[PDB]
Amino acid sequence: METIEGVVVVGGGPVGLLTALKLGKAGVRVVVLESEPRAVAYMPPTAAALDRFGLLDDIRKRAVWCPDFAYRHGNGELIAKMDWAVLAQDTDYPYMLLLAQNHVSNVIVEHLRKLPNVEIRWNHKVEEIDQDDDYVTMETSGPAGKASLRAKWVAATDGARSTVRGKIGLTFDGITWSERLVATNVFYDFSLHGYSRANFVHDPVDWAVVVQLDKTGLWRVCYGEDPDISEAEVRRRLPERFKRLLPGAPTPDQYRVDYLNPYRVHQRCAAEFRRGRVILAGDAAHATNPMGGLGLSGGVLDAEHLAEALIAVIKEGASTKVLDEYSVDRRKVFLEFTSPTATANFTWMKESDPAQRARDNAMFDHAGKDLKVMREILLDFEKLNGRR
Repeated sequence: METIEGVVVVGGGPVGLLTALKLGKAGVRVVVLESEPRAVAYMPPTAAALDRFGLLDDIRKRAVWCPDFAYRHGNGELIAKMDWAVLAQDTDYPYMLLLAQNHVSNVIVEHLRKLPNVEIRWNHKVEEIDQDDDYVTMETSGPAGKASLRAKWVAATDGARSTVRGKIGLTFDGITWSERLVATNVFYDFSLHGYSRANFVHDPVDWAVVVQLDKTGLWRVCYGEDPDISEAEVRRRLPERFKRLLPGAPTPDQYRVDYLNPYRVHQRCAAEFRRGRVILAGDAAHATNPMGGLGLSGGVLDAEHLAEALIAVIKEGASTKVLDEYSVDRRKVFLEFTSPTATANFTWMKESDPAQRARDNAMFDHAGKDLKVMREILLDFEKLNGRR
């Protein structure tokens, strides 16, 4: 029985990798267990956190620089443009960065690879987990077969229920399923037709998120479709849907669909973010409305705080009260800011009452024209920091 006098991080998404990164940089011994939707937008407080991790330069080189985001009607007409530059006196990072999760993960891997105290186990999954007073014990399956592992502390970061999160007996509350969404990746020059790099389209039927994924010119278009039909019928309907979702009403030859996936997600929030020596972060702890949550995962600031707390315990002899302050603070951010904001944004996006829509359009229009009010709204993202 291999024993790790340090931390085991289960899940090699960005949140897991970041957690390992900051731990590893402080000398803590870390073993990451990676195994097999995606979050792609970084707001200013998140960019500030990435600078502290030392990752912002390498990320800025790959990311799509996004100075503004737009609200639009279903005919593509502009409702309001929010310009991050209005924050140039408030932050060193007055912009949004857009990048697909896999590219972010590859950057973070290159930095971990310079830390000999950090080891990554590819495609190792956690089949069983339990703890006692001293250690967390895990049963793992990898390409080598079954094996056993124990660690002082475990940080679980992965969303599936089959993983650690649904094996330590935590309550999950706020559980709501989504309607049927379709995520597509498209090669279409949206910007040639007046779109911004990130766009919220507000329409009772043809609402959508349109946001750029990487520097190849691939874009993500998320929209709603009838939940009763087969995946085959979804694909058959797309051409006709794109005549409205894409500006200029293109015909099939003007664009290329690289990926198409219907899906549904559960919102949820764990009752407590820690159970003994196991601590949750990111997608293992909570999930926000998928369609209103752009830039609101909280994953990066989760990871920063979690690693700061574990360093204090392991390297500095602090009591585990810091791990409890972590749980309370991040859970407050989700409950009182992130979740409600994502739910409000989605409610505005799909409103069907013509009188409420006009009230909503006037509000966005005004936020777009009065730069002081645009400023106030954009500054609200600083609540991702919580009270730390």
